Amino acid sequence: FLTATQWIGVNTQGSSLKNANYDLRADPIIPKADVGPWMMSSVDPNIYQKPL
Amino acid sequence: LQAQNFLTATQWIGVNTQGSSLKNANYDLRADPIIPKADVGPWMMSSVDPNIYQKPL
Amino acid sequence: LTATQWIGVNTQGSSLKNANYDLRADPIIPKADVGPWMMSSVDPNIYQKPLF
Amino acid sequence: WFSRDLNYGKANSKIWNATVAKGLKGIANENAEIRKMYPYLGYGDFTGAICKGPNNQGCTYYANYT
Amino acid sequence: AGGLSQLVAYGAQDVYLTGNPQITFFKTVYRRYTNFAIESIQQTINGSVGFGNKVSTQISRNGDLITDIVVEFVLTKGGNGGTTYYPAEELLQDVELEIGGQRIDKHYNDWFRTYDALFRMNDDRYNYRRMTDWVNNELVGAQKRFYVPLIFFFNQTPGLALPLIALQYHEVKLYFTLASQVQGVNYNGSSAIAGAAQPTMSVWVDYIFLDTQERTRFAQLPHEYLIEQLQFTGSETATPSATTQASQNIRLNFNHPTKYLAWNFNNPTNYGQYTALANIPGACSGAGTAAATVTTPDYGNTGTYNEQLAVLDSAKIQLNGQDRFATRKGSYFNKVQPYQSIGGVTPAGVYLYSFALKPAGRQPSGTCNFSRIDNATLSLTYKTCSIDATSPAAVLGNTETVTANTATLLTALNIYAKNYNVLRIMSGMGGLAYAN
Amino acid sequence: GGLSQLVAYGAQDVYLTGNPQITFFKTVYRRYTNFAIESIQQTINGSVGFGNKVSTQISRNGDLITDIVVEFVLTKGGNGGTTYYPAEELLQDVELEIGGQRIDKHYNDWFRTYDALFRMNDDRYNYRRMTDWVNNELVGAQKRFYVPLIFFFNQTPGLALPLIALQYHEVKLYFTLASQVQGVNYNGSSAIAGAAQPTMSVWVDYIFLDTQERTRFAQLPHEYLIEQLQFTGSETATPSATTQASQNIRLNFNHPTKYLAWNFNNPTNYGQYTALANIPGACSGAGTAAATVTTPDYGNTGTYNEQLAVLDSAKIQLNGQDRFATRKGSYFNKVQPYQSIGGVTPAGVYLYSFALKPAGRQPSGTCNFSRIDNATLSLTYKTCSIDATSPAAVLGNTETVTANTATLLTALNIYAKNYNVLRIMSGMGGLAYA
Amino acid sequence: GGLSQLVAYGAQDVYLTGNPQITFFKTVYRRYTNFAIESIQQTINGSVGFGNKVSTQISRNGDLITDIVVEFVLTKGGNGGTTYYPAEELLQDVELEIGGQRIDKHYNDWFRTYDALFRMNDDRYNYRRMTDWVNNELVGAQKRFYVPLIFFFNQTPGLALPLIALQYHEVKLYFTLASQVQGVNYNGSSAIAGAAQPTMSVWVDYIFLDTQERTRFAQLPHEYLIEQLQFTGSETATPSATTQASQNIRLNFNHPTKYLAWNFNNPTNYGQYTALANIPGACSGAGTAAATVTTPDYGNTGTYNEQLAVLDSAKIQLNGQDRFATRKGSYFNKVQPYQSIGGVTPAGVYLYSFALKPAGRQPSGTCNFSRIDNATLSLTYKTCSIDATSPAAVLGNTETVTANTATLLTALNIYAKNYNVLRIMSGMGGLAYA
Amino acid sequence: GAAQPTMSVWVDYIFLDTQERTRFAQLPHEYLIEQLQFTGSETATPSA
Repeated sequence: FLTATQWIGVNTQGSSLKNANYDLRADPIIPKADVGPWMMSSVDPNIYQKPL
Repeated sequence: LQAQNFLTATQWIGVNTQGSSLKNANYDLRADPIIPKADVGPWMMSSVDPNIYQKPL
Repeated sequence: LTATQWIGVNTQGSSLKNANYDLRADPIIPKADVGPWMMSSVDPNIYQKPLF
Repeated sequence: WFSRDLNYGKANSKIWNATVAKGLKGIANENAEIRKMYPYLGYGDFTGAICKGPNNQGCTYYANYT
Repeated sequence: AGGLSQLVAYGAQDVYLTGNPQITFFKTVYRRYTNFAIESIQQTINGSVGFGNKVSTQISRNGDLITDIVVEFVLTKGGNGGTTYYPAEELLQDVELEIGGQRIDKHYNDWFRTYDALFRMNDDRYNYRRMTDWVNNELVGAQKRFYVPLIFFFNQTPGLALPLIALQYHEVKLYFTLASQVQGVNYNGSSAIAGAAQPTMSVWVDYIFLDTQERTRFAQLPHEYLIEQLQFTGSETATPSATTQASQNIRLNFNHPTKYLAWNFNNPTNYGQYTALANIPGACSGAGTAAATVTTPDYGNTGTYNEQLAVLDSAKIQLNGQDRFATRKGSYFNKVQPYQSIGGVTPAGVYLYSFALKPAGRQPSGTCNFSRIDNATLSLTYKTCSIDATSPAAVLGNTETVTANTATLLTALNIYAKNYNVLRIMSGMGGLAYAN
Repeated sequence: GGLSQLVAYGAQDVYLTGNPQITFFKTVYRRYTNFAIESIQQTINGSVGFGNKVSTQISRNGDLITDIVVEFVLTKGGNGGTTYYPAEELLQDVELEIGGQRIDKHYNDWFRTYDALFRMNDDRYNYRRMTDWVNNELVGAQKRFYVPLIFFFNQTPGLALPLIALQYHEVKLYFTLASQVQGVNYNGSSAIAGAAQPTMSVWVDYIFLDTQERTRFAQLPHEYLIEQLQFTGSETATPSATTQASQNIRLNFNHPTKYLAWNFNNPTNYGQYTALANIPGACSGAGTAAATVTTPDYGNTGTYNEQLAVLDSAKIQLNGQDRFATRKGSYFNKVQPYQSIGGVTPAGVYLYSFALKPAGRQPSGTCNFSRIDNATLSLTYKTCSIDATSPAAVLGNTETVTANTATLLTALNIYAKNYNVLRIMSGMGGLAYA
Repeated sequence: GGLSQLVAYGAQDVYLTGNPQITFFKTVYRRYTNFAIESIQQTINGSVGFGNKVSTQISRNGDLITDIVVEFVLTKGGNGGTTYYPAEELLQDVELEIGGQRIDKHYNDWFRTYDALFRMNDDRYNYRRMTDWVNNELVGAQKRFYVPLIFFFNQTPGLALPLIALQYHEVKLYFTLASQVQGVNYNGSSAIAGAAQPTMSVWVDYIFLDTQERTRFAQLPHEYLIEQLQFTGSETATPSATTQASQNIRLNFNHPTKYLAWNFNNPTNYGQYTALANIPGACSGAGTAAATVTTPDYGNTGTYNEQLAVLDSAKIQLNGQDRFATRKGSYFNKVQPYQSIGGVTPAGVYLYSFALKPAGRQPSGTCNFSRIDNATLSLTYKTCSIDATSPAAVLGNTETVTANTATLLTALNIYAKNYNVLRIMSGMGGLAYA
Repeated sequence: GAAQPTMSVWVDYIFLDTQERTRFAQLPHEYLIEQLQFTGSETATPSA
């Protein structure tokens, strides 16, 4: 009872496509830290689940 | 406290010539508490050189 | 009851005879009588934060 | 110096605080007296009444406590 | 699809708003409160009601606390619609509030008008007008009961209700002065109106009955209240002229932490006239036609928002010889101040300068303590009275620094200050903590 | 500058700024549970049309519900000035049933009375914009109207109805549509040939809760302190030209009442709370030869001219004893709402509060009529001696009289708004007191 | 009397007064930090005049800043009725920058849209008095106008910008002045010979704090919850006599959004959000032979007559999916602001809130567009078939149609107000989120 | 009858080999760049 987030379904996109990689080659991963107090980004890494 | 009663020697052994920046001001007559002049983030720094001769007690 | 004793002394007498019109707080010169003639009746301000 | 307001100020706060203590004892005593005079609670008809005996037994609405 | 798709769109940027949530908006738990009841009880007016007469009333001890007070009056129109302006407000010339023989406060008909101009608004203001004037184009002989609410601190919030219950030895009284003349009721400008009726008057006080536990607390313990008081100084306006910008420096004999100052210039002849008369619609009797006279107002439209008819060019407040703020135009004090501080609309000729962030409320929000300022001065610069009031082209097509030639009729200046003091009540008696 | 004020410090500042507790220059905002709101259309059963009764069950789309708006498309059956809040008139009543129990019920007249007392300024104007035609629209004009509901959960998020905690109880609304709506399908008593039947839609705003909050609602018991409207209609002791009428009306009320409200109306003309007269806006044709003081200017039905109101004075007695001194009708029309609400009330509508602040949700003193054996509202009427067709008589008259047309205000509507408790537990709910 | 109510106690009252927590008849006020407020004139760097761009640095003349008012002196280039909020039109845009980072930016149209949705009643009228000529002033008249800024720190002292805590950063306000202002230096497209250039001044209200509060601000880090305006201007799909245009507008927005707001307009005429027509106030000369439905009655540019509004209906989608059911434009114009703000919104201006109270400071539900990839505003327009020059057609028409002159409303302005956090640390600051 | 402009934005991209691809993504960088500051003024107008 009381379905929480599996009701509307999980969000497979999220905010990773705000700066999505357009190239076919996989982009290198960044550690995703918070280097500066201001301009803290809220964009997920967008890593390719299966490399070509 | 510590103020204008400090006479420092020059950085080089010769004739000196100093300048004055004073960018961001402090218009109010009350001397604002001196800020640290640190570096919290590495993106938007400022060349403000925090003012001296302004601290009550 | 005891109302006739505090009603006569409820009102406070905050006076400001000779105040400083400047912004800096004046030093506290303790009004101590040193002369028999021409004595003062100013009652100096004891409510004076420095702020400068 | 003369300090009219500190002398009158102190006299006032002295009376005031003494009077508060008296008044506080006063309200405490009245609440205690109500609880002792009417040491019970009411019943469905006399829902919020203050009662003198085990049953309603002529309970009132003019002496509330807790 | 639907609202869940938004809810689920959650991340780091939301943490400041909803992370480790503290509250909700969908579970209001109301605060439990004490038992009480409120009754409207008529007071007996001592003295003799009538125009120009003084009356007073002593508030009875029917309940434990008092708040709202409404003064009823019955007036009959001495002329047709358009001849009156807030006549019941005008009639209540003044009222003093006395507790235990000490004057606590005092309001004037002009204050009620000034206060209203600054602090009432929208439908509140209209409904107020409906209780003090004739606003449905009533005709001569029409009779109406008017209701003038008082605006003393205890008449605005229950939080400051006067504890008659804790004043067992002191009486609370209201002293009233009724105006000698009321426009459109017993006088028309300077002319008396034959056959005008004397007013009927009644003072109503709304009493609060507390339950036993709370009554006991009130009766036994001392109390202090943070209350409002109105200070007032009347003076002559440095009358402007077609040939000059008059200027004036008025030393304000004010005291106490002041929430705000307020003032107006007026023609004392015509209640509520804070602006010049002109031959433009609503600005004078008969304005817009051949019969227009710029010596008499359209009483029913005495107030206006047309600043061109106001007389203050600019002003500043100086404290102990130093400017408190840079000189600003009269329109700053008329339009901007209340925009920022009140949220209402102030008519031309009425000005406000607040020391408070929110002067319309009860909670102190910044004050100027004039009991510590030897010389508080209001410095005024007036507009040049060169505009021919009978000519709309001149009246309406003019500049910032000028006004109507008829603006020189606004010879009276009323400066008000509202401050905070402490009313102390103990063992059946009470009075104010600070003398000045 | 400002510093000249800070330096002006003394003994009288201590009670305002000494040992300071707060600031004004930094606001602490509270963190709140995550939620979202969606407008979802309900399916309405029963034929929609004039005089018909229709209903809907609120779908379990979200967890909590608040605002409800009934949309109605009406077509003008005549020109501007022929209608008066026609969408409000159309929605004759709305009944709220939870789990089979009646919880509350509103009436078109209540919506008008409620509005007259509690809405104001632009809030009121916009309300009018959503229920009437206010830009001189002409015959044939079609408009969608929105009638917000005024049930306790439709007024504040604080009382959002927990459909989530009502897993086994349905929530239903029954809407009765008026048999006739002025200026839409009828003009006075005359039907308007070709008039369209209304189109209706009911919208409910659903609140979606996050996991933690949603869980608490579904599992824990709740006690929602809610408002209810009590209402009965009465026959009016209407005025006569020669005698002054008076009437003792038993108040069949119960529960801790925030306030009473009432009005005197002509049941023929929706919203007419005053006598008609030949003065601008007070009757059809006022100001000209055609002025008829038996037919209102519908678009201007409401007025503030108390001279046309019928009530002279009133008091409320509890168990035969005066609750408060008798006051004039204008006291209940102007002062009561001045003091308790802050808006402006139209002539013919009266309020008496038992509460310190009845306009808010927070209880602030009530009159519990469940403990009053004999509560009565005692009303005295003005005499209806004034010739309504003669402005001089209409406008130049006295406090104790009104227009002869006041005799037509035969209906009296007395309302009481009170508190009750809606208890929800284990998926079911209902009221603590009946 | 009152006692008869007081004793009328039963079970129904327990929920209101049992185990009492508060009273209403004794108020304790909070002591506050001593402070003073002063309005101080700033220096404008640059030439002020029509079409010029100038800026000011807010000099550190106190500790915190709140209200900012821009003064202008304008003259009338024509008679009453020729201008519409000209001081607002003049201030084309305002940009707030701290330490070089854009915090926010407002546009003259935003000020108009903001006002249309969030100001109300007398505050709105007074605002109009501070930006326009509302007492039938004539050509050549000169007046000082006051345009308040509406940045987060200009709305509440609670968000006062701590200049004292920003020693190392400047705070600057950039102001762009319109190249032309209607009724001041231009009449429609025509320049007005002899028009004066505006006088301009910027006034900032400073807070002077006591020593303890000033020290804490100067030394401690701060987090101010603030608002930002996102804005994109775009083409309105233009509707016509033969069709209902529709449009899918990608919403390139980010951050937790309180609400979206938008309007359609004729970019030529400032504040024109509706079609023009030959009905009173709806066009220059409306009501007479000279009426022209190509030029507005500028002084009466705004209107509440939805018949002249272009939008038929709309929905917002998130990630390509409907966020709520499609509602009529009139929902977004009248009901949304009724439900969430409480004022009245002019025709042609629309609101959709994600927040319970979009008009307040406290966050109350937001749409975080930084977590949404495909947000779209989907609009459907009315059929532009109504002959604007004929009141019978203008006023007697149907829900789905509008004026043929509605096709002049070719510009669409979509705004989004969101939260961000302004962080101040060690004398410097900037926005928490990019 | 004037036409509205057609518009398109083109960006020329550099595609790196493997070692540089990694180095650019992982290493911090400092690029010395130019900025344009700009302010408009009224010209004191000269006269005959």
